[PDB]
Amino acid sequence: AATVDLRIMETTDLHSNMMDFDYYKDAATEKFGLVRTASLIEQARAEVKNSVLVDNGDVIQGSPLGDYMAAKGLKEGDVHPVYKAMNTLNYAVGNLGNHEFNYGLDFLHKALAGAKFPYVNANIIDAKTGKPMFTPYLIQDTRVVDSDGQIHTLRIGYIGFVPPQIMTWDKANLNGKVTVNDITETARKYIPEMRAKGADVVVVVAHSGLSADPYQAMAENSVYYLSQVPGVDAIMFGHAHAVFPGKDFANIKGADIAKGTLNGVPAVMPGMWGDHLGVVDLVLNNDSGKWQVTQSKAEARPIYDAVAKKSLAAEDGKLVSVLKADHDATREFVSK
Ligand SMILES: [Mn+2]
Ligand SMILES: [Mn+2]
Repeated sequence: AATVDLRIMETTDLHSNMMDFDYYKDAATEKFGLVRTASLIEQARAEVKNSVLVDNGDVIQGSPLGDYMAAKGLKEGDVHPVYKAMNTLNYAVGNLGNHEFNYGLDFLHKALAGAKFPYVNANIIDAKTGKPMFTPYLIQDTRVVDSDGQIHTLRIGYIGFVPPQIMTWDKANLNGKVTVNDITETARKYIPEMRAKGADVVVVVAHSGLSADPYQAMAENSVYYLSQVPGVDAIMFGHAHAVFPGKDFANIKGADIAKGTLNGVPAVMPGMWGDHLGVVDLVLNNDSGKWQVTQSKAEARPIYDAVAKKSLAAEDGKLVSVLKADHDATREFVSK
């Protein structure tokens, strides 16, 4: 009769903002940057015994560092600066966002190969074979400790999703090479497979926003429908660049903004560019023979207090150090 606490943390829509630096203003900021969101990560890890960290994608594109690296290109064996940073943070898994496709599939494969953590995506299919182009889900053996100090191997399943709209947004890069299936339909079909293979917890990492529209296949923003799929234990999301739980979502049926649940499922969307860290806390109990979630909550933790005008997250010294060369090159690139 063990009780386990599990914390799941999430970065989303970093958009290659590794540095807390605005290259157009050519000046530092306290408002965004992974180097600051890393302080929120370290703090959240220290508050608990058991934790895991995921990235929700839209990470290799969308700021000058990204622009610089796209223009520079990647040769075989190169490590993209976002992974130079993220490889030090012990991510459990990465998910693909729509902007990961903006520079073509070759560029993407080379970029992902530099990550020292696995990537998932379940809904993109190789047009040549009918096989998922990527690993659709990961079941990861995770060492955890219960409330009595007893150690267990928890089998945590992670499954990732991208908007089907990449077929439009990146038509030139993707047309004839891949197709993309409906998010909810893909979740419904894989979750039973994952449970049959021994997943104890199922973590959806969805690069997709939240909408109250009635379900329709190929919906870009599918988090509502995901929250109704049996066996979903948590939803780590993004794409919308908004904050959940939060007031923007007060009018959605089954959204408990105080708890951070959507139809009883903990869910979090931590804004954009590293300006929040997503934090889901689950309570698990195995006294029925299976691990079951008995309590859950979620919040998005800001790096900056907007009312009080103060930072809540220091600039991480070591990451700045790792990024130094690429930061200078980025300053170079923007001036040229
Ligand atoms: Mn985005
Ligand atoms: Mn996006």
